Amino acid sequence: ANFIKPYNDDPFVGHLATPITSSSLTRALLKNLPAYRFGLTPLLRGLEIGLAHGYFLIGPFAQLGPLRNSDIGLLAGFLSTIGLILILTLGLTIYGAAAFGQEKSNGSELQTKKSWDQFKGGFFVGACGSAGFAFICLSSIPTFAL
Amino acid sequence: PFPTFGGSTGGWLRAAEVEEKYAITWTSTKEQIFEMPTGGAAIMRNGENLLYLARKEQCLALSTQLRTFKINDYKIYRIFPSGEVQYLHPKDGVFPEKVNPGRTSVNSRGFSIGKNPNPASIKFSGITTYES
Amino acid sequence: SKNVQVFVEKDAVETSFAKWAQPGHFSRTLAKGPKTTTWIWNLHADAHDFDSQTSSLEEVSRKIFSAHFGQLAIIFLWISGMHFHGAYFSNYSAWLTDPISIKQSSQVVWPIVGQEILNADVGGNFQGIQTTSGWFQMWRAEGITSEVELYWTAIGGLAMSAIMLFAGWFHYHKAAPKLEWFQNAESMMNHHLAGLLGLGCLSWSGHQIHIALPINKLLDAGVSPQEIPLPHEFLINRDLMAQLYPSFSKGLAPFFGGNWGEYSDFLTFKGGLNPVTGGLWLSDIAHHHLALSVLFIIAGHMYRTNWGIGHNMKEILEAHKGPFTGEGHKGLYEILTTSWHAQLAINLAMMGSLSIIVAHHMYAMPPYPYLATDYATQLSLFTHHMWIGGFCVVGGAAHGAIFMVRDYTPANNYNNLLDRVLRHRDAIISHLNWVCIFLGCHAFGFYIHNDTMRALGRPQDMFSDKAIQLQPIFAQWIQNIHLLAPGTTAPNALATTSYAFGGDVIEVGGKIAMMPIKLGTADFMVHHIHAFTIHVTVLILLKGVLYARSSKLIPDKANLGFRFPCDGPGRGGTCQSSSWDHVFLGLFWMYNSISVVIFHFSWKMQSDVWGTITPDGAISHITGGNFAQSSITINGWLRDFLWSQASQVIQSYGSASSAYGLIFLGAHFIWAFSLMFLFSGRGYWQELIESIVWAHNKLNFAPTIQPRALSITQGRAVGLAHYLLGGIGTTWAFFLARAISIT
Amino acid sequence: SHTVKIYDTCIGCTQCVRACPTDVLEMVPWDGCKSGQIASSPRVEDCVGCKRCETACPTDFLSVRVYLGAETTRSLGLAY
Amino acid sequence: MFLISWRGYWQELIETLVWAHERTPLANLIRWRDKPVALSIVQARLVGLVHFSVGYILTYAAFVIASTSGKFA
Amino acid sequence: AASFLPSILVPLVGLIFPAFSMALFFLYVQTDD
Amino acid sequence: VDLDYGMKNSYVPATGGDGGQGQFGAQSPNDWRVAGTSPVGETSYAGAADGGEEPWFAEAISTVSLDLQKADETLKAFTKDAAAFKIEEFAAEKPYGFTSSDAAMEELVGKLGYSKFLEMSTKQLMKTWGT
Amino acid sequence: MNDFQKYLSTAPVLLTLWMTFTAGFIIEVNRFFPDMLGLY
Ligand code: CLA
Ligand code: CLA
Ligand code: CLA
Ligand code: CLA
Ligand code: CLA
Ligand code: CLA
Ligand SMILES: CC1=C(/C=C/C(C)=C/C=C/C(C)=C/C=C/C=C(C)/C=C/C=C(C)/C=C/C2=C(C)CCCC2(C)C)C(C)(C)CCC1
Ligand SMILES: CC1=C(C/C=C(\C)CCC[C@H](C)CCC[C@H](C)CCCC(C)C)C(=O)c2ccccc2C1=O
Ligand code: SF4
Repeated sequence: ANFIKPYNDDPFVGHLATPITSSSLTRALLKNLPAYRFGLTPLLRGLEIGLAHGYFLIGPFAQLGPLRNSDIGLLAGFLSTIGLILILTLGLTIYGAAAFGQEKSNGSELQTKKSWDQFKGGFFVGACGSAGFAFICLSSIPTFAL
Repeated sequence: PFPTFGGSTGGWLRAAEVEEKYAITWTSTKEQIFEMPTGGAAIMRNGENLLYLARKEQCLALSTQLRTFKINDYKIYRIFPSGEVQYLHPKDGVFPEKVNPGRTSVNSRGFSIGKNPNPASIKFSGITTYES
Repeated sequence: SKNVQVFVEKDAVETSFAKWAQPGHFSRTLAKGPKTTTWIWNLHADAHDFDSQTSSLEEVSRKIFSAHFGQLAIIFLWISGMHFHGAYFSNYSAWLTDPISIKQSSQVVWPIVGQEILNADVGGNFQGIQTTSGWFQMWRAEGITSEVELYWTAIGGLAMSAIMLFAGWFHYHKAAPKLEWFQNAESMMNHHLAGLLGLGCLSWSGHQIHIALPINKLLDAGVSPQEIPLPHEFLINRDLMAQLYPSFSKGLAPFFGGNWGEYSDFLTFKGGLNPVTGGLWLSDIAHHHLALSVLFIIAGHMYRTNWGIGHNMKEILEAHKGPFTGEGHKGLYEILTTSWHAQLAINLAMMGSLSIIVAHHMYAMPPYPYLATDYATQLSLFTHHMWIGGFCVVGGAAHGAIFMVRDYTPANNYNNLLDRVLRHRDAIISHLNWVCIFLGCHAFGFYIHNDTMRALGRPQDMFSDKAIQLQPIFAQWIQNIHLLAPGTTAPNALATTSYAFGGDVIEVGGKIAMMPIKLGTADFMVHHIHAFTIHVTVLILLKGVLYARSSKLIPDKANLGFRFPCDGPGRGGTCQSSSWDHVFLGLFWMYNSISVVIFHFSWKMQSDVWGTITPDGAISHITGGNFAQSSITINGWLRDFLWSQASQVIQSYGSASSAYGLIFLGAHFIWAFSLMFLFSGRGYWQELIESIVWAHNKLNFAPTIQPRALSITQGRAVGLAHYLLGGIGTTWAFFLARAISIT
Repeated sequence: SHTVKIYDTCIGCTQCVRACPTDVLEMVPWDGCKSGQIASSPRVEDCVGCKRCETACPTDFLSVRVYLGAETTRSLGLAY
Repeated sequence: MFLISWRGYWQELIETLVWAHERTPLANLIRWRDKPVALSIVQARLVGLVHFSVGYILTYAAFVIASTSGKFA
Repeated sequence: AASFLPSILVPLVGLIFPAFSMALFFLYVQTDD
Repeated sequence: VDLDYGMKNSYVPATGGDGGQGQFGAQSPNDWRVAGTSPVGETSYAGAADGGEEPWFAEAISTVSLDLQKADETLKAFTKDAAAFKIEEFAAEKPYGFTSSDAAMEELVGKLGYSKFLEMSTKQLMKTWGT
Repeated sequence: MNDFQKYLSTAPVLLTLWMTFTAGFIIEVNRFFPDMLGLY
């Protein structure tokens, strides 16, 4: 039994079909991720990605930042996260400009200027909102005790 | 007609699909093991064989190895993304190391290397001394 | 007939001095004669590359066997000299009587040019250089007692050296074995694993049980060396032994019977360290070797030779194959039985790895009497064996690459483990690169973060045991396990294998020999840095082995060789792309890695272990425990370690430690000198030489062996050599001078 | 990309064309030398700049000179 | 690093990194427009000299100032 | 008050300005006129 | 076959410091600067290969290949001039009962294949075409 | 003998012998005339 085979049955491509690269688990997870899922509009793709990344970013800042022990530590953490989101958003904007150009036509192809702009917008809204949600959640932590 | 190989992570990448690609072909009289430039060992087939690579040098390197097996019928081509193909080597059917009547000289200067012009003389000209 | 037989050719090579007068005889190219200075250098660089001197494995093999005899002869002469110098130029006798006060010395300088200052007042009405190799302790453990005995072992050494040299000549010029003889791995392993190691251990146990143990007991008790009976007396009079160990009375009767328990008097599993000498109990050491001996002898009966029973390594290797590894270990046997370079790779790596282990195990569990309290010897040995190990490990990698470029054959390796490795090399290297970056950024970042924070007046934000803390929880756990082992997981033991894990403070002579070593945030930070350094070294070396034959950049690197300068200025630049160059770069990282390790040892010990303890419980460490809050920042290392602990070397002038000061300076000079070879190029030098030659010509004289500049590769080699010598030399003096004082 | 030029001092040893790793050089008929052959550089678009050719020339000073210049994917030997 | 280590080694390593980015899902979405390559021979020399020089001047600048001020000022 | 200027300008000069400048350079070098 | 397809590229040789388009062109006509991967059911690099359910590894799906039959044609087209020169010389040397260049070519290549024809001296050819 | 003499005539060997001799004589001079910073 061989669990490693040439990818796509092409013995000369620079890739291999390993259990990690091509397993039902990996295929399933990647197919349903917002980035590659089928049917999602550019805006929704960005939104989901943003919602996911914003929620986990408030943590590092809130618990290890300069004002962690201050009563306003969580608030400061939120502000810091928003700042990071802005930096990342600038990057997305700039990338789109260089990679796609100035006027597009295909449409509904994440890889076009219009679609990219919509994607970026979604990310910003989702990320900032997600960070806010974490702020509300971390304001009062449940002990789940009966 | 692909030789028997199990795959590698040293094969071609996107450039081969969007910029340009190469291919070598040869005929063998026996099935033998050769080492491929990408990395690893493969077994050639008894007859026609075709292999794809990303660089001309990689193809010509394999040709050197083939000559050791006494194979001198190799041909190298460049396939563009649209499907256009260019025959590259042996270009005129005769290996370059053998003078073939019908080939014209190119990039030849009729004087010793020391007779090239002085850099200052060609200043503000755009040409170089070796092209002057 | 027999699978294993002896085949030897008589009178293979005539002994004469003709070739001696024909430098370069070994090479076809060099033999023609010298025309430029390059010939001279090449002569020395291709001297021992037998593979390039001949095309027959038999011939190459024959040379290697004989050459090895030569090394053995040299080693024997070395040991002989040491014993002689310890018999005629040492204070062993005095030290033996008062080991705590007298300082070990076995080298004396002639009274020429004020160099006599180097002869220190070590003690015992003797003046000489304080040695740090640990000979005195070893001799005491063996039970030497006299200096006459040292003289005789010296004579034996000289004799042995001669025998080895004769053997080399004999087995190359008169009786040279054929290739078939060499290719008998199963037999060799059976003999070496049962005879060399098994019988060796058993023989040593005999000496320890009959000669060393008894004498050392008397010495520890207080008996004057002169009053202790001579070694032969113990061997003959069983009654004398019975007095010390009351079981010899029973004789060997208990042994032949199954009652091995009666020998518990001398064979014990006490553990811990002898309170009087501060070294492992010899009784335990005797049982150690006896047990190991049995194991080795049994293991030597695993491979088939000429009697049917046994294992054939080829079969074992080929059977072990799995779903993810193709043909598995098929093809490896042939490689290791037809390629010396491959064998050297594995053997050299393992040898170096062992040296590093010896360094760690020999300080935590001091093996010799009166060694732990001698801080100088302890530091010297740890650093020495740490270095030897690093070089050997890198060497293994080098020879591994030479194999890929010179002996690897695609035909014999189809879908085997080696082939599959070379088929996913990109993945392996890519991932390792990331691992190195991750570790490096996080590990060193901790230090930079702390430095910035302390400088900005924000000490509460540092990664320290007093702020954000990064405790080594896993290691702390293992320590507890080992501490509680005696009596539980190790029921028959009586104490911890090492007091480092935990226990009490063992003190000898008012000085601390061993103490529990604790692990905190600083230790976490340093350990992870060690990981980073080692990982990067592996990256460079492994990349060299995997991409030795080919690469996307240079598809035909194999034809170029293992040691080529480059392929050209094209492809954007192909400088230093050979496997040799990867080894070149790897050595620099090995230097860094080992340097940090030895520094960790020096500061940790002088801060949390070594020191003095009062009659009551008051422990004063040499540096005062500064490691915890000072080793967490780079400024701390520069100030509390290098700057402070270097006060000894810099202030050594006018003392017996003056030599170290001079060497410290000299080493710095050599290190800097090397940077001119590592930063410059052959072109500038060649042109300069041209102008210089003009002068000589203008005066009607010039060498026929035209002066030429060193090759690109040699330039790099010369640079690395001087760099390593200078760096290691500097630390050598720094450590030794500091240690002499602290001791 | 790079520029390779051949000079009249060539002797038609063919060593250069046998060393090129990318078939940039060829041997063409000529009458200036006893061998009756000279080297040419018809396909300089594939020169990587190795200078192996120069290393092989036997003439006092290289009859084949490679002058490095503009860089392209081919000249930079990029398989990616 | 720039002075003692030369291009060949680095170029090969960069090649492996390119492979990874092109084969890692999610990151594949983003791609470069300028092929990643190693620094040139002369460039590395310049970069190295600059690093050597800047460090040289900075370190002495601190010493000459802190030592003099810390003792006499 | 001018005294407040250090706390209003430094944030801009060391953070906002460098960012926009780098962005512009990238857009300039990634464009094919 | 467009023998100039490669030459017809966007590359513009510089004044000094450039070898030029050489013999087969200096750069591919197509631009390598294409986009990255796309969501399932979408395409990015123009005539790219659909990744199916694994769009992440779409670039590993080959779409550019060489047809052996087509390979023969490219060999003939790019070596047409050489063949012409060869046959012309054969014709110049008073061929025995010569007919037409093309006819001679067919006869001479009917035997000795085509590759062998390209690698044979006029003398050998005349010997071969003695009949 | 002749061949051995040639080996002893090799550059490396001769240098070592010569330098040993030179070093020795310098050392011996300092042994009998020590501590000199000038011709007295
Ligand atoms: C102090 C000198 C120095 C430093 C810092 C480095 C640094 C490095 N060398 Mg190197 N090297 C040096 C001297 C040095 N070298 C010398 C003298 C030689 C000659 C032998 C070499 C030869 C050499 C080779 C042959 C190799 C390296 C490799 C590496 C890299 C290891 C990966 C890593 O840890 O990344 C982390 C790098 C750091 C500098 C860590 C500190 C940076 C901070 C603390 C982390 C956070 C910063 C963040 C990323 C950005 C901050 C933003 C802001 C500052 C602008 C790293 C870039 C290896 C490599 O590239 O493989 C990965 C490798 O193969 N080196
Ligand atoms: C590289 C090592 C390192 C680390 C770990 C830290 C850590 C820290 N620094 Mg420090 N620092 C460092 C180097 C480092 N420093 C260096 C080299 C400098 C000099 C320039 C400084 C200068 C500095 C200053 C000036 C300050 C800090 C501060 C801080 C704290 C705030 C953390 C923060 O906001 O991060 C935010 C982190 C993130 C947004 C992301 C974290 C990375 C994520 C967790 C990785 C996740 C990977 C994931 C597991 C992958 C798998 C995913 C899969 C399972 C799906 C924190 C304790 C601040 C402080 O208060 O000090 C205590 C502060 O004011 N640092
Ligand atoms: C590892 C081996 C080793 C080392 C490093 C030393 C080192 C030392 N020994 Mg020692 N020794 C050794 C083994 C060793 N010994 C052995 C095995 C013995 C037993 C025979 C001795 C017996 C011994 C005595 C009896 C004495 C020393 C002394 C010394 C010290 C002065 C050395 C000396 O003579 O300088 C000066 C060097 C010379 C006089 C030799 C002259 C230099 C020669 C001519 C150069 C070589 C010529 C060259 C090879 C030509 C090549 C020809 C070709 C055929 C190869 C020095 C520290 C002396 C000492 O410490 O006194 C206080 C001293 O008296 N040793
Ligand atoms: C039991 C038999 C036996 C023993 C003891 C050895 C021992 C050794 N072999 Mg070995 N060998 C054997 C059988 C044996 N071999 C067989 C059967 C083969 C053929 C398959 C080989 C083929 C072989 C090769 C090809 C090589 C060795 C090498 C070595 C040496 C390794 C270096 C080392 O550990 O230094 C330890 C050094 C010592 C312990 C010094 C003493 C060495 C002498 C010779 C011990 C002899 C016994 C001694 C006289 C004690 C007698 C007991 C008496 C007092 C009661 C070592 C001396 C290597 C080497 O360097 O050889 C020169 C090497 O390259 N062996
Ligand atoms: C068991 C140990 C061992 C053995 C048997 C070999 C054997 C061999 N190695 Mg190897 N090697 C080893 C360990 C070993 N190596 C280690 C540990 C390393 C890592 C540093 C290397 C690195 C290495 C490289 C990089 C190369 C070899 C090569 C070779 C081959 C030819 C050696 C040669 O040129 O001779 C001639 C030997 C010399 C010129 C050495 C002379 C000593 C020099 C001058 C340094 C001296 C330093 C000195 C101690 C400092 C004194 C200071 C004082 C003056 C103040 C040979 C098969 C070469 C080869 O081509 O293989 C096929 C090659 O390229 N090896
Ligand atoms: C002149 C430039 C400059 C300035 C003004 C600052 C200012 C600051 N840095 Mg800093 N930094 C700088 C350069 C600078 N940095 C550089 C060059 C590095 C690299 C070595 C760092 C690395 C660094 C680290 C690693 C950390 C800081 C942190 C901080 C904050 C600590 C004070 C505080 O209350 O934190 C508490 C934080 C707040 C009260 C939140 C303030 C609101 C934020 C800043 C809004 C940001 C939005 C902004 C407009 C988005 C930019 C858009 C883009 C187009 C430019 C403070 C805002 C720490 C921090 O907490 O970061 C936020 C921290 O962990 N810095
Ligand atoms: C390890 C692992 C794993 C993973 C894990 C993870 C990675 C997780 C993550 C997670 C996450 C990361 C999550 C996130 C979340 C988020 C959220 C939940 C958000 C929300 C938001 C909201 C809800 C909203 C908001 C808003 C908006 C939108 C705007 C407006 C305003 C508001 C506020 C409204 C598992 C277990 C699988 C398995 C095993 C392996
Ligand atoms: C590390 C190293 C590299 C690799 C170093 C690299 C690739 C530097 C990469 C990081 C620098 C800081 C460039 C990163 C720039 C950012 C990506 C932002 C660029 C934005 C543009 C608009 C400028 C070499 O190429 C090299 C070549 C020859 C000899 C030695 C070496 C060498 O030692
Ligand atoms: S430099 Fe290299 S590629 Fe260019 S002609 Fe010379 S050998 Fe060929």
